[PDB]
Amino acid sequence: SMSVKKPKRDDSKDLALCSMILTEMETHEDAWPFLLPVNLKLVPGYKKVIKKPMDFSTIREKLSSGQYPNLETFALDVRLVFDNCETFNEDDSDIGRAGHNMRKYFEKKWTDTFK
Repeated sequence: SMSVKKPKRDDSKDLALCSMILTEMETHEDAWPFLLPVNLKLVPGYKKVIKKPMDFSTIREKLSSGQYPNLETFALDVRLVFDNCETFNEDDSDIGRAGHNMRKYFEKKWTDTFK
């Protein structure tokens, strides 16, 4: 509350460290469905169904240009990638599977870097 603060968690390395995680997600072999925005002209259904498209290249631009206020907002957009994937793709499909793999991969790096 006013003039009453929890001790200050050091957040000065958070930018760099999100950048590293994002690089590791960009280079994973199952990243291919998530590297670029889904083409809304060429994928029927996507535009109407997926209210908030996200992908790695959009995250990278946001990151690089100070559009994440903190590490949680960055995690939210990475998890949105995978939520969108689960919304649109059957679990038993290459893309469906890729999204589950990448989410597991991300969640582990997140815990090991920050928790």
